[PDB]
Amino acid sequence: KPLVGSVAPDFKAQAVFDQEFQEITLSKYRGKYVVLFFYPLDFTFVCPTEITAFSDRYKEFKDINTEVLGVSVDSQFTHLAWIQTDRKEGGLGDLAYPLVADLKKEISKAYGVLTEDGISLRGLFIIDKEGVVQHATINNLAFGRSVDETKRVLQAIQYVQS
Amino acid sequence: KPLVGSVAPDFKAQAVFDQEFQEITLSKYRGKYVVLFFYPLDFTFVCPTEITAFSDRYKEFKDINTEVLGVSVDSQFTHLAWIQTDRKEGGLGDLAYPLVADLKKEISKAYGVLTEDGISLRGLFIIDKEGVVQHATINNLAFGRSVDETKRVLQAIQYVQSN
Amino acid sequence: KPLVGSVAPDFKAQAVFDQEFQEITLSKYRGKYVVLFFYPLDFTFVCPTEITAFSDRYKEFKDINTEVLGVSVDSQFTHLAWIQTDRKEGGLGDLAYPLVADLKKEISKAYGVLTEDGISLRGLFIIDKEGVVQHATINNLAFGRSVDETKRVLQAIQYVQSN
Amino acid sequence: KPLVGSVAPDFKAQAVFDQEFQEITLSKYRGKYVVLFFYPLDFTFVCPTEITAFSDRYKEFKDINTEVLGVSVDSQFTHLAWIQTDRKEGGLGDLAYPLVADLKKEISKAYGVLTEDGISLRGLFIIDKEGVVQHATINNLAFGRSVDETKRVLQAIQYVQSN
Amino acid sequence: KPLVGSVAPDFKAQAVFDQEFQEITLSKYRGKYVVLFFYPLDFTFVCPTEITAFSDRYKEFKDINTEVLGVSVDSQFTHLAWIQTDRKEGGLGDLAYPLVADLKKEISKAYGVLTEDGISLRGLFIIDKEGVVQHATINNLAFGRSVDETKRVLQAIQYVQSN
Amino acid sequence: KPLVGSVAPDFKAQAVFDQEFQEITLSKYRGKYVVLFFYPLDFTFVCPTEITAFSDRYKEFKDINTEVLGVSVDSQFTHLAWIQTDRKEGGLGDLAYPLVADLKKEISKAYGVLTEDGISLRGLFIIDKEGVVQHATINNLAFGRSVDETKRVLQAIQYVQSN
Amino acid sequence: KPLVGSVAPDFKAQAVFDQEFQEITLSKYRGKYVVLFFYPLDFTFVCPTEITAFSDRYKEFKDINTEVLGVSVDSQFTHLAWIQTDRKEGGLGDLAYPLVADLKKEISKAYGVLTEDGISLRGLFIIDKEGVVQHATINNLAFGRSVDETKRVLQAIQYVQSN
Amino acid sequence: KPLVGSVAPDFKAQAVFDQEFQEITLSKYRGKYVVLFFYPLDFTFVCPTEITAFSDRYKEFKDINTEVLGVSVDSQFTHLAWIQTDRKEGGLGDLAYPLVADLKKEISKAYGVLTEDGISLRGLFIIDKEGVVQHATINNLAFGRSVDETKRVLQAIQYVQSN
Amino acid sequence: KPLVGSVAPDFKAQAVFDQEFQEITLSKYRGKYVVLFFYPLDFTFVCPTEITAFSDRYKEFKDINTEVLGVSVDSQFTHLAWIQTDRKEGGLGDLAYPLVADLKKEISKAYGVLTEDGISLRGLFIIDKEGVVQHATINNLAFGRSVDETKRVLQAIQYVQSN
Amino acid sequence: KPLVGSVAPDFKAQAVFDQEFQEITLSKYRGKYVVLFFYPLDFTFVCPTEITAFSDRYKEFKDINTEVLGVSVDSQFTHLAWIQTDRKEGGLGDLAYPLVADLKKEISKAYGVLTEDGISLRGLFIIDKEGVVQHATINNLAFGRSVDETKRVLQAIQYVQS
Repeated sequence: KPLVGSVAPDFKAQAVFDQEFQEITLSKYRGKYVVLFFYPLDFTFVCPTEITAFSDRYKEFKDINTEVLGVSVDSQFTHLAWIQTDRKEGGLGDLAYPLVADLKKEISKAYGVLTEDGISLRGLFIIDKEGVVQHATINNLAFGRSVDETKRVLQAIQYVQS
Repeated sequence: KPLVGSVAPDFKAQAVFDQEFQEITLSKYRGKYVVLFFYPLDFTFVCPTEITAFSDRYKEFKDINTEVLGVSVDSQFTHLAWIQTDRKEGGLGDLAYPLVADLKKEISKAYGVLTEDGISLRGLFIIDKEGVVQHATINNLAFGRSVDETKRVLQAIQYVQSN
Repeated sequence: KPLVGSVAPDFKAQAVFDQEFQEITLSKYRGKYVVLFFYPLDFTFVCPTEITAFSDRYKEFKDINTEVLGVSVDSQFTHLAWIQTDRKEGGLGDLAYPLVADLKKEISKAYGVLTEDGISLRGLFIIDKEGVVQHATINNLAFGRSVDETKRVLQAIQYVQSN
Repeated sequence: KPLVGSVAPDFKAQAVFDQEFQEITLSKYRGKYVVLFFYPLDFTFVCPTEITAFSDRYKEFKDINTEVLGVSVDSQFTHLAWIQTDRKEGGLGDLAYPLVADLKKEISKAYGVLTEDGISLRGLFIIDKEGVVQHATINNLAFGRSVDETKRVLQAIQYVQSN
Repeated sequence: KPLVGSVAPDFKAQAVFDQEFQEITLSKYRGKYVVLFFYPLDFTFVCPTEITAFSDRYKEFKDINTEVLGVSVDSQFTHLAWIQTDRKEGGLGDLAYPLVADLKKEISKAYGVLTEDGISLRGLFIIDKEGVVQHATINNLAFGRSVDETKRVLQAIQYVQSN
Repeated sequence: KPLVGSVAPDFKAQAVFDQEFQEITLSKYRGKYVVLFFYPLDFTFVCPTEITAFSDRYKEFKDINTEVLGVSVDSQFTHLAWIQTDRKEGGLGDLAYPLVADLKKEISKAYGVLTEDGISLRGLFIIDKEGVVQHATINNLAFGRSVDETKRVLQAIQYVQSN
Repeated sequence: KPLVGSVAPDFKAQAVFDQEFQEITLSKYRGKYVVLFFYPLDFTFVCPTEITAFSDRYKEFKDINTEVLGVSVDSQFTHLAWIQTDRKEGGLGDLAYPLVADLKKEISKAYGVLTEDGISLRGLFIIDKEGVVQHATINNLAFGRSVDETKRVLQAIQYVQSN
Repeated sequence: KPLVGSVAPDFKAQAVFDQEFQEITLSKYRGKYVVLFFYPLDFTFVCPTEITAFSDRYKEFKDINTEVLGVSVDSQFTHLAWIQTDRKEGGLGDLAYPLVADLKKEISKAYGVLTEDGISLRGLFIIDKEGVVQHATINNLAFGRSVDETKRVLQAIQYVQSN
Repeated sequence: KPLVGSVAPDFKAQAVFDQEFQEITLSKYRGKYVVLFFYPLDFTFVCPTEITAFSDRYKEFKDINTEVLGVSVDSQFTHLAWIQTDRKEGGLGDLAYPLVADLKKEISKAYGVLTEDGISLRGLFIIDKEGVVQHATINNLAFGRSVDETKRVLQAIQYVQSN
Repeated sequence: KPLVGSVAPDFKAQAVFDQEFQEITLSKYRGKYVVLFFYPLDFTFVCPTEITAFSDRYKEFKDINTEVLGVSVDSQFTHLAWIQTDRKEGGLGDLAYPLVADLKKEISKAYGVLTEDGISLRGLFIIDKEGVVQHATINNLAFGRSVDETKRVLQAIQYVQS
């Protein structure tokens, strides 16, 4: 019954990568660890430090066979405009990993983070090479996601599986 | 059964007038005519002629007791960011009328224009002073909708409701 | 769920063409664009401009690979008596395209335009060569249908479906 | 269970009488006998003697406290055009009794005469002063209705109910 | 849905013919017309002319390839005692055609003539050579049925079905 | 669950008594014993001694405060014709007690004696002063019922219910 | 529906015969008539003449190809103790036919004689050589069963089935 | 769900005490401990030690505020015949406590010990003063019930329910 | 229905023999007798006499072809920690037999000894060589169960299954 | 639908505190923050550092109006024996906060951490003064719970609510 310990619900969605549109399938990433995270909405007045921190430190995750995937319920087109908007004027700047458009709210619903208001909560899941969910962190409010702690829990999971 | 002829499904939703957020309610427009239109998505590579041409001629609609309302399934923050982008680099510029945020997709649903993809088709309904839908234009593809033609239909409707 | 952007409901019905009874199947028009319109009742005191305008201008539509079909819930025999009544004495005159009998109301119901009175609303549907609805105009009340506006929307649908 | 022996299903409908539209309620004929008959369609090539024979002899029913109501699934507007067409050219000529429009097909259905084709069978029904159905004659095919035999049954119901 | 126009419900029941008990199957009359009639009860005080008139004129039906069957909800034994009572003392006298016993009331029910009192109305059905019901007359009271009118209707149906 | 031991299902039905039609209600015999019996049909070739033996000895039952009722599924009219046929010619002759018509077959059904052929078995029920069933005999064929044994059983029940 | 006229419900049960336990199957008596009777309880203060009269006269049934089976809801062990008690002290004495234990109450229930108290009513049933129930007598109360009248019915069923 | 530790199902039943019939209600024993035991059948060839041992030693149980009730599915009349049979001739003799008739099997079913054979298993239940089951011993087969062991478990239940 | 007499519900669960973990399966004991007992909880202030006295005399059970199995709803790690605690400070010391861990509570459920509190009552079942439950002792409260008495019942059972 | 953001399912259960048995009701703690955590089972061979770390540092949570509650599905009696077993021999040693007995598995089921094997997963929830769940961390495997990070997320929630 619990999402942690079970096989990660698969998905096919539009994403922006290297400022172009492509189709992403979660199970195409098997053989690799995935850090899948949800944030409510693009173009808010909340500083997007939860997305940009992972972009600036993306190299540390590639170098340990981890991909990173960000998800909100905004369209591929909203993601792309937010990525081409500078950090200084409320944007994201270039982004090193895919930003997923959950336009039908099926990914947020499947992972248990969709609220009645039509947006996901703040939430992170670490998925193993065989596609099993080994960790979930879910936040009702905007405070720090520590990138140091995300990486610690992820190295703790790699250690225990080898 | 049919939407045209029936009383307009009501909705309470967030919107953007004058670069501020406000809750708007359809029924709080009874005694004005409403041009309610839907479009797929903010920030597309489709030129937003449909939205901007209504803005640029809004004067004419104010002047025959009519409100204009656009809707998509995008958030209210997305609407503000598209309004605050200049037309020259893919935006709307200042919008003379509320742009409604169907974020839950419930307005599109109740008007029969939500698709399997999670976005609305291009559709325009005309709602009269009493709230009853008198007209619907629904388009699958992008092609310059005639504001001249929309306005003709609004006047023919206005003409027949005073005779 | 939306009619527009889905495959047009097929139908097999009696119609009047060149003053004779004929079986019409919508899907036999695949390869051609179809302007399919609905009006309420034959032999009313409303001028039938929305039907004679398409007759006089039929050539403009045939020259861009387009059939026209009008539909009411009246019988085929009612249609033929209305076609053989002159425009002078309240009728249609000679008509250049088929007029369809929706006598069971199955067509009006499946296109979303059957009222609880047992008649269709005033409605227009453009259907492409592969049998998909691209456009829908539905009116509660009688005014002009602009044949200019129909031709515009049709030709914009034709231009978009090459490029 | 059987229609004959039970209280005639009431209807409110449009009718043509003295070339004008009016609302008929079957229950406002209590106090009078009603001959209620159904025929399939207006403007066919079947000679309408089932309607015209009753009209031509209508004084004979009026003078024995009897109304005649004819019914088909055509509109008020088709009924008027048929009444205003001369017998010589396939019309009815002036009609002496109301012609009822069963546009929704609810009267045909309640009287068990609606076919899968959306038209009624030929049927006649005699309804008494208290609105009970005393007689039904139902025909799959077209041949002469004897007005003399209809009147024989009518007067036999009158004679039995006098005693 | 209407009985008239559809295949006659078949039955296998006891009958009295030529003062003897036999089993009658309706479908074994395929190739002949059938006048099937229903009356309420044997041994009432209503003079039975609706039965005996057909007996006395049976040869006229037999000469146009038509069988006559009478049905009530009484037993074959009640039928035989009634047939063997003289007309002076209340009975039928010899009967030239089968009198069918609908003891389980199934035939009355299937033809739509069974009342809540457990008896049939007075009812008459003309069934063609293929077993389709072409005509029904149904009376709530003893008004008198005309053998001449039955015979005229039957010959009209035979005339129509050869042309 | 067993009928014997429980309150007799009440009935209101037509009967023939003293050559006249009257309505019989079982519960109106409260205060008296009832021999209720059922036989299949009137006017059969089985000699009716099961009915006439009780007629000829009725005074014996009346003198011990007991009514006799006979029931079949035949009409009151069939009952009266049978009562008015002499015993030599197949009938009952005068009958001293009511012969009840179970025309809707409800009484046969409630007492558990209705067969699939739409007739009752031969059955006899003794019902006491409070309306409770104390005895049943039920025969599949005409074996002969003994009035002496019926009478012995009745007096045994009367003897037991006073001590 | 009725038990009488239908194939006797089969049972497999323990019985006492010649003071020993054995399994009885009702269907192994095909070829023979069976008188099957039910009584409430063993060891009551009601004189058991309903059981002992049949035993004392058992040769008379055996010599007309008839078995006698008595049934109650008591156990095989209670039946044996009752058979081994002298008549003088409330027993049966030696019994000439099997006494069947309806310990689960399934036989009482299948024969419609089980009361809400968990015992059977007094009932007798005659079953023929093919295992059809031809006769049933059911009693709410205790009085003399005439063995002569049981034998009269038995032999009447034998005589009717010989012909 | 468990019987043990829940309130004992109440029951109202016929029993035999001091050779007379008495109505026993389990809940009238509130204020006293109850040893309630079940055995299969009276008058078997098994020695009834599990019942005579409790009789001889009844005083030991009454002196610690404890009633005893034995239960079988046999009738009260069966019980009395078994009590009035000497131990020498296969019986109980004089019995110091009530023996209960579970004739409808309702008691055996509600204590969980009714087999599909229609008899109870060998079972024992100790019930405290407030009507709660504290103990259950259930055996498939016949051996000793140790009255020493019952008395032990009872007195340990009594000692625990002070302290 | 009842557990005693029926085949023992099987279970696959973790256990503790010789201070190691092993999966045990009831049915892999067929051809030995099993004493299966349940107790509420590990590490209570109740002296574990029931568990230790069976250990201390296990020799006697090994010697008459019998296994012992204790069960509670506690984890297998809890069982090891209670076994590895000396009797003097609240523990079991070395246990001569498997101690089963009903962690999912499914064994207790299937044996009818799970309470609303989530723990088993004190219960003992004896299962024979073929797997059929022949005995059940169920206790609500804590009182020294007699190992002498349990063993007597196991031998009586053993005695009867060789005769 | 999501447990984070919603009102915390209330419970009444047996617990051990100061080595005695008492009844705990979660809603008796309203007016205070609660850190409610689940661990699989008592008396395992896994070092219980996830329980003892919070016991040793309990004072830091009392001093910021937080109570701590540990839950497994073992009985009140199993908890007490584990608490009176020394750390050196696989026990817990004295314990500064209640250890809850979820004997019927109703608390584990309500919080979404009960597996099919009859035990909770490793999981932590921070509940606000008004009884709303503002955080969830759920782990499929035994690695570090950081007490430093638990306290950071908890101080982040206090900050944002005042």
